[PDB]
Amino acid sequence: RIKKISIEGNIAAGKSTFVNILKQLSEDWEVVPEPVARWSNLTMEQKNGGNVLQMMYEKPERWSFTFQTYACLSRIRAQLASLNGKLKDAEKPVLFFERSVYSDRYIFASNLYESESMNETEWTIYQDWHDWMNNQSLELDGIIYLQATPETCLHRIYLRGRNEEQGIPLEYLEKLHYKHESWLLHRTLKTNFDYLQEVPILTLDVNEDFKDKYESLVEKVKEFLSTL
Amino acid sequence: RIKKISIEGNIAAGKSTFVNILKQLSEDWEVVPEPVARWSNLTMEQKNGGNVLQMMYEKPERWSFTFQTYACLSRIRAQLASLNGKLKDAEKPVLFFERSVYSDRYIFASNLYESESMNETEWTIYQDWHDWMNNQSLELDGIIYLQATPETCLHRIYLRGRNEEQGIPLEYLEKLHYKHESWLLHRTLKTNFDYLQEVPILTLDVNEDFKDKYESLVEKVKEFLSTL
Ligand SMILES: Cc1ccc(NC(=O)c2ccc(CN3CCN(C)CC3)cc2)cc1Nc1nc(-c2nccc(N)n2)cs1
Ligand SMILES: Cc1ccc(NC(=O)c2ccc(CN3CCN(C)CC3)cc2)cc1Nc1nc(-c2nccc(N)n2)cs1
Ligand SMILES: Cc1ccc(NC(=O)c2ccc(CN3CCN(C)CC3)cc2)cc1Nc1nc(-c2nccc(N)n2)cs1
Ligand SMILES: Cc1ccc(NC(=O)c2ccc(CN3CCN(C)CC3)cc2)cc1Nc1nc(-c2nccc(N)n2)cs1
Ligand SMILES: O=c1ccn([C@@H]2O[C@H](COP(=O)(O)OP(=O)(O)O)[C@@H](O)[C@H]2O)c(=O)[nH]1
Ligand SMILES: O=c1ccn([C@@H]2O[C@H](COP(=O)(O)OP(=O)(O)O)[C@@H](O)[C@H]2O)c(=O)[nH]1
Ligand code: NA
Ligand code: NA
Repeated sequence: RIKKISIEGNIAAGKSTFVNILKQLSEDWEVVPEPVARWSNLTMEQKNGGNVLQMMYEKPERWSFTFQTYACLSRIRAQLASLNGKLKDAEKPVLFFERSVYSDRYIFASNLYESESMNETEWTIYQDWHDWMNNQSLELDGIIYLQATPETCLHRIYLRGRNEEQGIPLEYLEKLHYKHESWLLHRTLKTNFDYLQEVPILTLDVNEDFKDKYESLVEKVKEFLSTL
Repeated sequence: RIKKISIEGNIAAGKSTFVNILKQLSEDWEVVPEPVARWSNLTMEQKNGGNVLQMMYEKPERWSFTFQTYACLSRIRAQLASLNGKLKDAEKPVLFFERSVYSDRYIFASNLYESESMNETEWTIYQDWHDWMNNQSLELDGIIYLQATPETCLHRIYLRGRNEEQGIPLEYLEKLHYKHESWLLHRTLKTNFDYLQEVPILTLDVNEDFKDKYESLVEKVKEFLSTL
C-alpha cells in the first residue's frame, strides 16, 4: 500500500525544495508537485493555469472561484496519476504531496472568501464541489508541516525572485501562517473530513536554511514514517 | 443492469412533461430530472442554483462558467444517486435522464462560449474538467430526441409562463435547435466520447400536444427499449 504524506506550509516556506530533496533519497519515494507551483514555473493545463494566474493578479474577485476549482481538480488528477502509475515495484512506497485538497479549501479558497474575492454562492458552490469531488484513495496517512515565520517566507519570496510575488505583503503571509497554526499545530480548525482530526502530523521548523544541511529533517521524516 | 436513456431536446420541447408521463407507466421506470429545471421550479443546491440562475440573467459573461460547472456537477451527482439508490428490485430497470452531461457541454456550455459568455480559458478549463469529471457508469444505452420546431418551443415557453423566460428570442431557440439537429439527427457533431457515435437514437416529433394523447410516443419508446 502506498503511504500518502502531505507537505504543508506557507508560501516560500521551502516545500518544493524539501520535496525535491526527499525524491532523490529513495526509489521507493515519489513526489506530486503542486499544479499551481508548476504553473508559476506547453500542456493545455499549463496554458490554462498560466492565463488563470495572470487574470488573478488583475482581478481576484473575478477569477478566484475559477482558479481554486481548476487548481484543486489539477491536483486530484496529478495525485491519482502518481498513485495509479508509480511505485508498483516499491518495498515501502511513500508518495509525498506538495500540499493537499485540504490546503486548497481550508487555506487558500477559505482565505479568498475571507478577502471578499469569492461571494457566498461561489464559496458554497466551491465547498459542495469539494465535498463531492472528494468522494477516496487520496486520504492521507500523515502530514508534514514545514513551519516558518512570515518574515522567513517573505525573505524566501525575495530569494526565489518571481517578479509577480514581490508585491505579496507580510500581513497576507501572517494570515496564511495563522490558518496553518490553527489547522496543523493547535488542531482548532474544524473540517468536513472526520479522519483528518486523527491524522499524525510532523512539525518541522525550517527557519534555518536546510538546502545543504537537511539530514536532521530527513531523520525526523524516516522516524515519523516508521510510526505510520 | 439499469438501462440509461437520455431525453434530449430544445427548451420547452416537452421533456419534463414526457419524463413525468414515463415515470408513472412502470415501477421499473425511474426518472432523473435536470437540476437546472428543478432550480427553475430549501436544499443548499437549490439555494446556490436559484442565485446562479438570477446572476446569469444579470450578466451571463460573468457567471456562465460557474453556472455550467455547477449544473453539470449537480447532474452527475443526481444521476449517480438514482443509479446507486433505485430500481434494485426491478426486472427490466430503465432510468430516464432529463438531458445528459453531453447536452451540458455540446449544447449549452458550447452555446455560451459561442455567445461570448465564456472566454477561451473558461471554455478550455470547462472541457478539461468535463473530460476528466467523466472518468463511467453513466454511459448511455440510448437517446430519445424530442424534436419540436423553434416556434413550438417559443409557444410552449409562453404556455409554461416562467416570467424570466418570456424574453427568450426565437433566434436563440433556432441556434439550440440547429445544435440538436447536428448532434442527434445528422450526427455531424464531433464529441470527445467515441461510444456516442454508436449510441442508438429514437427521434420523436412532439410538435403536436401529447399531454392527453401520448400512447403512440410510448409505443415507440417500448419498441426502442426492446432493441437495446
Ligand atoms: C497568482 C495570484 C495572483 C493574485 C493573487 N491575489 C490575491 O490573493 C489577492 C486577494 C485579495 C486582494 C484584495 N482585494 C481587493 C478588493 N477586492 C474587492 C477583492 C480583493 C488582493 C489580492 C493571488 C495569487 N495566487 C494565489 N494562489 C493561491 C493558491 N496557491 C496554491 C494553492 C491554492 N489552492 N491556491 C491562492 S491565491
Ligand atoms: C498589496 C495588497 C494590499 C492589500 C491587500 N488586501 C487584501 O488582501 C485584503 C485582505 C482582507 C480584506 C478584508 N479585511 C481587511 C479589512 N478589515 C479591517 C477587515 C476585513 C480586504 C483586502 C492585498 C494586497 N495584495 C495581495 N497580494 C496577494 C498575492 N499576490 C500574489 C500571490 C499571492 N498568493 N498573493 C495577496 S494580498
Ligand atoms: C437562467 C439563464 C439566464 C440568462 C441566460 N442568458 C443567456 O443565455 C444569454 C447569453 C448571451 C447573451 C448575449 N451576450 C451579450 C453580450 N455579452 C458580452 C455576452 C452575452 C444574453 C443572454 C441563460 C439562462 N439559462 C441557461 N440555462 C442553461 C442550461 N440549461 C440547462 C442545462 C445547461 N447545462 N445549461 C444555459 S443558459
Ligand atoms: C434578448 C436578447 C437579444 C440578443 C441576444 N444576443 C445573444 O444571445 C448573442 C448571440 C450571439 C452573439 C455573437 N454572434 C452574433 C452577432 N454576429 C453577427 C455573429 C456572432 C452575440 C450575442 C440575447 C438576448 N437574450 C437571450 N436570452 C437568453 C436566455 N434567457 C433565459 C434563459 C435562457 N436559456 N436563455 C438567451 S439569448
Ligand atoms: O532552506 C531553504 C528553503 C528555501 N530556500 C529558498 O527559498 C525559496 C522558496 O523555497 P520553495 O520554492 O521551496 O518554497 P515553497 O513555496 O515551495 O514552500 C527558494 O528560492 C529556495 O531556494 C532556501 O534558500 N533555503
Ligand atoms: O405536449 C405538450 C408538451 C408540453 N406542453 C407544455 O409546454 C410547456 C413546456 O413543457 P416542458 O416543461 O415539459 O418542457 P421542457 O423544457 O422540460 O422540454 C409546459 O407548460 C407544458 O405543460 C404542452 O402543453 N403539451
Ligand atoms: Na525517488
Ligand atoms: Na416508475
